[PDB]
Amino acid sequence: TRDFNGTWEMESNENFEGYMKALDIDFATRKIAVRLTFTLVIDQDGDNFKCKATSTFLNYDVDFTVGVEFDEYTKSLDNRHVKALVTWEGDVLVCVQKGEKENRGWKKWIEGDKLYLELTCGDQVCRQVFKKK
Ligand SMILES: *C/C=C\c1cc2ccc(N(CC)CC)cc2oc1=O
Repeated sequence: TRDFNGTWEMESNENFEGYMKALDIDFATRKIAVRLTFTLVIDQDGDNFKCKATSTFLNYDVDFTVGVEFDEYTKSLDNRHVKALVTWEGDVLVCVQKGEKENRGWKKWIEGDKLYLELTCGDQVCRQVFKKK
């Protein structure tokens, strides 16, 4: 299924620390953020998507159209400019963020009532799992 709509509660978070250090996130910010649980609210209509990821310390919003390149400024994270592109590989939603860092992006999919989000940067991979609220 290609339908990520809804509110998603984090159930599992693996190696968020390695991801954030690959982004060179500062120390005080990093080890507050590795404690946190996230909630995702996603609105998907065709190619149009809107994320909103929330926590008590770090929040992240992105809006994009699948198959349209867009410039992203990751002000809430590492404060870098990247050229982002989100496309479909089968039923997996794939984002590439062309920038200074190699292999930066994320992937995603639904595995029967659960949402999986994989964040990558350099040789680091963080895996997050959410349940549909
Ligand atoms: C997928 C749906 C878009 C959406 C993307 C997204 C990317 C990254 C994150 N992070 C929170 C830890 C990484 C900084 C969250 C997020 O949420 C979304 O809903």
